[PDB]
Amino acid sequence: SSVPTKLEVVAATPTSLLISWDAPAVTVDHYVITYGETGGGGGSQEFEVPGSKSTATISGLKPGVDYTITVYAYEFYSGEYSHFSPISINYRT
Repeated sequence: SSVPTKLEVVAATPTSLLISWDAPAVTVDHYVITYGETGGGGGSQEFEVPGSKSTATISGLKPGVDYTITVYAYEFYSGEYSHFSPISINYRT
């Protein structure tokens, strides 16, 4: 019951990940892409992607680390920012 519906890593590189997802069938202002070492270690970092795009590329990662990417789809409906149920994946760089 999530938005985006599917989140995958398409391209990988020793220091970077390329991620694609599925255009929700409903209106979306922007996405926030969130990524950090799975296991709390080293604070999470994030960056923002226009609602029209369904592709991002994550940079400056450490090789051979378990990262946990999470994507929030924000709306801006009658006056308010609110995100749908987010989606996460784990990926070993």
